[PDB]
Amino acid sequence: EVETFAFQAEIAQLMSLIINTFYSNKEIFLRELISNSSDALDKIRYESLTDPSKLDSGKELHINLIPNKQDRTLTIVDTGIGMTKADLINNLGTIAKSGTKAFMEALQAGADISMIGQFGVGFYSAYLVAEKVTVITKHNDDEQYAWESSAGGSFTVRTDTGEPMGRGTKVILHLKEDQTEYLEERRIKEIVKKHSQFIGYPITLFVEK
Ligand SMILES: NC(=O)CCCSc1nc(N)nc(-c2c(Cl)cc3c4c(cccc24)COC3)n1
Repeated sequence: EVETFAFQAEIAQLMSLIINTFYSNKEIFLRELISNSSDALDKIRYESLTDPSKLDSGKELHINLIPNKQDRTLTIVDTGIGMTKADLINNLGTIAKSGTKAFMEALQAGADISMIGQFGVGFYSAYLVAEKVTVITKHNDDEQYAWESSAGGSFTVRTDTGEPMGRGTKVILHLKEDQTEYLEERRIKEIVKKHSQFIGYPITLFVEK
């Protein structure tokens, strides 16, 4: 069963701005997804202090970067808190706690797209480089779910079976044809060193077979 939803109007507008604005400094998408993964790891770390059983789904707190040249995908995986089905729809489909409104106003008043992470919507910078984004997530309180969107104002949610994660979130970027530099080991290393060198969890860059 696949459920299809419309993004809240302002999120669709935000996504269109990211896709259509001429803006060359696209590499910042990676810092933004790593920062979200770091935040999700801080959350599970904190919850586990009072309830150690929340780590029964995995004690390791880390971030993995997985390029795949054959599939033309870059995946950012974390063992963070993850999202229930309700969290997934709310967080990715609506303004929720984000600064979506402030960001679009800021862009009209001198801000630039690299400042997206100051507004709680850094995830959407994935659309600078990806034609489609799939988000696989597993929270201790729910089953595993797959969210997906190629923009256009809609997204889908379905249960995800056959490749269960212990806990966390996997953001799969189906790269645009002209954005394959983000699959190169040297490029990813350069971006991590430039923008994510102080993250408080191990970031492992996988090698291709
Ligand atoms: N940090 C927390 O309090 C837990 C948030 C849920 S777990 C999580 N993990 C990662 N890697 N990413 C997200 C995540 C995604 Cl995928 C996408 C969006 C998010 C937004 C805010 C916070 C987290 C996210 C708003 O913009 C959309 N959420």
